[PDB]
Amino acid sequence: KYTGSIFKRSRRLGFSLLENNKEFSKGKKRKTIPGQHGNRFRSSTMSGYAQQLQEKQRMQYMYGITDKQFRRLFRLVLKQRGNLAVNLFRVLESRLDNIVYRMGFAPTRRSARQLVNHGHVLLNDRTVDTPSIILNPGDKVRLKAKTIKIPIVKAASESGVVSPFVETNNKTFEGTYVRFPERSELPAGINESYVVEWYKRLVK
Amino acid sequence: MQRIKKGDKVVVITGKNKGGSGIVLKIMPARQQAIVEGLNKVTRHKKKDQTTKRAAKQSTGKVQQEAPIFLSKLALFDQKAKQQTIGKIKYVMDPKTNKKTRVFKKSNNTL
Amino acid sequence: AKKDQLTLRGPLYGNNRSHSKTITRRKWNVNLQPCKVKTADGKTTRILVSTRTLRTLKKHNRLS
Amino acid sequence: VVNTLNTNLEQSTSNIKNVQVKHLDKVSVRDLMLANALLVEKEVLKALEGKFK
RNA sequence: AAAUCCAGGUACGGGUGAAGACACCCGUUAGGCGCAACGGGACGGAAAGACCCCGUGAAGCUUUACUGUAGCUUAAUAUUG
RNA sequence: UUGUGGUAGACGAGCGUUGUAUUGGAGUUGAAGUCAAAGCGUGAGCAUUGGUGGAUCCAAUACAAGUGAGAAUGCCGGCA
RNA sequence: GGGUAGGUGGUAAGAACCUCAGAUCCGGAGAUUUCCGAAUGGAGCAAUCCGGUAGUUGGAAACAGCUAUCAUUAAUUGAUGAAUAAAUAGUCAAUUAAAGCAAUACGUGGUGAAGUGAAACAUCUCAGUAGCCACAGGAAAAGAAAACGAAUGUGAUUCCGUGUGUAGUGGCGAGCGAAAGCGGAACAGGCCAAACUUAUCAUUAGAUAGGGGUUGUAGGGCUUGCAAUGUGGACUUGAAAACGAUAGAAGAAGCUGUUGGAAAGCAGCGCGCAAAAGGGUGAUAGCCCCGUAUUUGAAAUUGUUUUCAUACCUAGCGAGAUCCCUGAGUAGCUCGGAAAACGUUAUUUUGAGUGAAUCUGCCCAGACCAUUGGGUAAGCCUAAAUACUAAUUAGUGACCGAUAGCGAAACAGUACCGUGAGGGAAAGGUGAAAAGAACCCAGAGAUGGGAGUGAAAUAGAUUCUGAAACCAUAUGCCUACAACG
Ligand SMILES: [Mg+2]
Ligand SMILES: [Mg+2]
Ligand SMILES: [Mg+2]
Ligand SMILES: [Mg+2]
Ligand SMILES: [Mg+2]
Ligand SMILES: [Mg+2]
Ligand SMILES: [Mg+2]
Ligand SMILES: [Mg+2]
Ligand SMILES: [Mg+2]
Ligand SMILES: [Mg+2]
Ligand SMILES: [Mg+2]
Ligand SMILES: [Mg+2]
Ligand SMILES: [Mg+2]
Ligand SMILES: [Mg+2]
Ligand SMILES: [Mg+2]
Ligand SMILES: [Mg+2]
Ligand SMILES: [Mg+2]
Ligand SMILES: [Mg+2]
Ligand SMILES: [Mg+2]
Ligand SMILES: [Mg+2]
Ligand SMILES: [Mg+2]
Ligand SMILES: [Mg+2]
Ligand SMILES: [Mg+2]
Ligand SMILES: [Mg+2]
Ligand SMILES: [Mg+2]
Ligand SMILES: [Mg+2]
Ligand SMILES: [Mg+2]
Ligand SMILES: [Mg+2]
Ligand SMILES: [Mg+2]
Ligand SMILES: [Mg+2]
Ligand SMILES: [Mg+2]
Repeated sequence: KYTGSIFKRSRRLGFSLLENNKEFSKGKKRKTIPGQHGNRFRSSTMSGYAQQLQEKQRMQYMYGITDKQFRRLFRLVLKQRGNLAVNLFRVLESRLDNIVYRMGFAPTRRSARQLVNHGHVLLNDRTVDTPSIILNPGDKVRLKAKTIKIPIVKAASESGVVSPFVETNNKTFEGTYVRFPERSELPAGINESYVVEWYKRLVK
Repeated sequence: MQRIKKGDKVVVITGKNKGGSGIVLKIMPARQQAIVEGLNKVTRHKKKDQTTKRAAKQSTGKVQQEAPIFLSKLALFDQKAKQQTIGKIKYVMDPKTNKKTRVFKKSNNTL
Repeated sequence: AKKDQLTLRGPLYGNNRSHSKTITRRKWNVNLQPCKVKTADGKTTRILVSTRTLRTLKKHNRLS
Repeated sequence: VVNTLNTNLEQSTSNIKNVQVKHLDKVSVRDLMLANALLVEKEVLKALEGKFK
């Protein structure tokens, strides 16, 4: 609104109040801010629950999930018959892109999800574009032919590597399974069940 | 490609002229018309105008010319076939010259 | 304008309430009082400032 | 009236403005009673019995 | 062209009537249609009467009507030893 | 058997227009529109024929309304 | 790049050309881009006038061509430099940004009425609305507890439903009306100052540039050890891949007869469909044409996502010392106002005045005190859910169909009105195809009557259908002694 001349006022005091609030010294912190936030965890003393909370983050991250979707899946499985500690494991492992990554035609789980969303993926009684449909234990997932028309081929090899609860034949692009993953195939990265009781408190 | 070109033999499949054979002299793509010689002969009442060196005479009586015809009413005429018939055409691409060529679907005749 | 040069705090507009709560708009003005200071080699330059900044100036040793 | 959304049946009956195919969770009163004729799958009827309660 | 115009084929006397009638009652008079005139009437035309009253209508103006306020003046306080 | 004058008003039963949903039907051998006539109804209203006209329209049951013009010194257009 | 055999924009015929060495046309990327206009060399009555400087070409010079540059403000830097020795003010030069506009729409802030209601009116309402102004952004604002609040309680902000028209607030009148809790959409918490320490400033630093730190079941610094080499971001550069956007390619199936001016209608016999959406074709076409379903394709530009690597950030649990740091004209208080539902009051804010303390600390739990409990003010940044559509693509409508729908279906903000701001219309349809009536007659001609084209000319340019009021003609009846809603 005039010749404010920030030099004139800033130097005018050299400490005061406004200069120090504003002090051009103000650095960038353009990486400190982001990274530390990122994601944290640890266990504490006063609430105990710290262990449970951290495990949820790991579990949710292992599959690339937003917390809201997880609450829906827990609500679904919660009501049924009884001690369902065998059901929700099948539900959490029934993701199509999870099966596609565990099927072995993608280098990483998120890449498989991207593929699924990009329309690589052919199902049985249906087809698939959304990478979140909950699949049934005994279902087939025939891979497209256009994907093989784009030979990056490197994938097929991973497929054979596999893990015992999935049966897939390389090159021929076909897959199914039975005897749903036991806890051995769900390694000690996240193997606990008191986060489960926690979700009954947070989710009715 | 185009169904009708300038030059190919054509007939009329609807209207007063049925089996009306002629040669297409010119094609208007925008108005979907086609001038075919010998068909749709109209005789404009020719006035007399004298305002130019050529208009000093401009001898015009009962000149009968050609009226344009909708391209839908036209149908390609077969010539290679022993029994000429009216049919539809394809747009096959032969790898011999990589050029698009029209071929009938009730026979195997090119163009 | 009627404003301080050190800070940017200016007038405060409000109501002039009287008996019977009759409303009339009024203006509170800041205490612009001349003041001389020593900055950049002690260069004195008269600056119209609010009494609050003057008290702030007095305690901060600048005013000497 | 179909419970498993067969694709071959949906590939057909789509250029026919007359006939149509629907799931149990998609039919309504008007779609059912406009039919004048309908072909029901055996497991759809059993699923109906479950739904009817 | 114009204002006007509910449809009209549009007399007078006495009476009647929303209380002063071309149209109602009782009588009298009068062939159909123009033209030039003058204004009696059609409570003639133009202007939802300016006068009067009503509206818990408007606006302008006045004052020791009410409530406030610009301005003027006095004191405390800060700049102010 | 007792009834049926009627303003303000209360109540009940219907007509008509356009469109939508289901059925059926007519139409260049002539639909809508539009004019005329010596028809049918208790009322809104509804037909028949002929002329003009040249492409949509009708019947039933429901549904939704910018749904019914005589007046506002009402608006617009035309003509006295 | 795609794509062909036509093209030279509409009222538009003709004349003259271009085009198969691939035209016109569509898409991507570029080139040129007069003057006014933020207008910015100076002015000025907008599309005009008058220049300076440095080059270069003609002239013998004035001069005239051809180029580039010349506004102001702010920041940085350098040079020069007054009153007055120094030093500044000032002056000059260079570099970097700012100007303005629009999306009749959303955001923030400042300012801010009145008509009206209360059946008058002043408190109040209207309403923090209209308007004025400033600043943006693609959203903005808000935001991580000195909090809610009464409990073995929740644990940033934002938005929706309920709580409810409840508690309350109101000349207790008209009226106004939450905050908790609960159910949902989305979810994210970070970073400085001070301690302590390093280096440098006539080191009077009280300043500059680094390491250390970011708190509440207090945190950090001081000294001393164990365990760590990771996980994750609101993150930089690259490489690769995938999904698209900006032109496109292919894309099935019918004949006969009848009315008819014309068949696609009607009837007979057929055919195709992942195509029976639609448009045109002389009537009403699944199979005439263009298309549609479906399968495909990008030289160039661009969007989203993923993978790999790569900068930049990011890390636990102990012991002792009892020492230091934790945001002051600040929080409070007084005098006038305001924000919250509250008409000023516990909480928030401020115009004037005054003014604290430092974890045995400070604030809060609707005056206030004590106990209990909760939380760490006076520093900063923060995606998502949220608000809107001038525009681009596709599409829809028990929406309108020339007095309707935008004022504007036509060349409408035009004609026109006003000095100006401003106000502001009406007007669409020949025929399938102009085949737009050659020729003859009357007339000066327009025009009319024939002829001709056409299914129709009473479809003729006055051009779909053509209602009434209104004006004329005529068959038949009545009417010139007659008082007439
Ligand atoms: Mg007021
Ligand atoms: Mg007149
Ligand atoms: Mg009397
Ligand atoms: Mg009388
Ligand atoms: Mg009078
Ligand atoms: Mg009056
Ligand atoms: Mg009054
Ligand atoms: Mg005084
Ligand atoms: Mg009655
Ligand atoms: Mg109807
Ligand atoms: Mg008729
Ligand atoms: Mg109406
Ligand atoms: Mg080319
Ligand atoms: Mg008022
Ligand atoms: Mg009032
Ligand atoms: Mg923001
Ligand atoms: Mg094609
Ligand atoms: Mg085809
Ligand atoms: Mg068709
Ligand atoms: Mg307090
Ligand atoms: Mg308030
Ligand atoms: Mg404490
Ligand atoms: Mg603190
Ligand atoms: Mg209009
Ligand atoms: Mg009109
Ligand atoms: Mg004629
Ligand atoms: Mg007409
Ligand atoms: Mg007589
Ligand atoms: Mg007589
Ligand atoms: Mg009489
Ligand atoms: Mg009589």
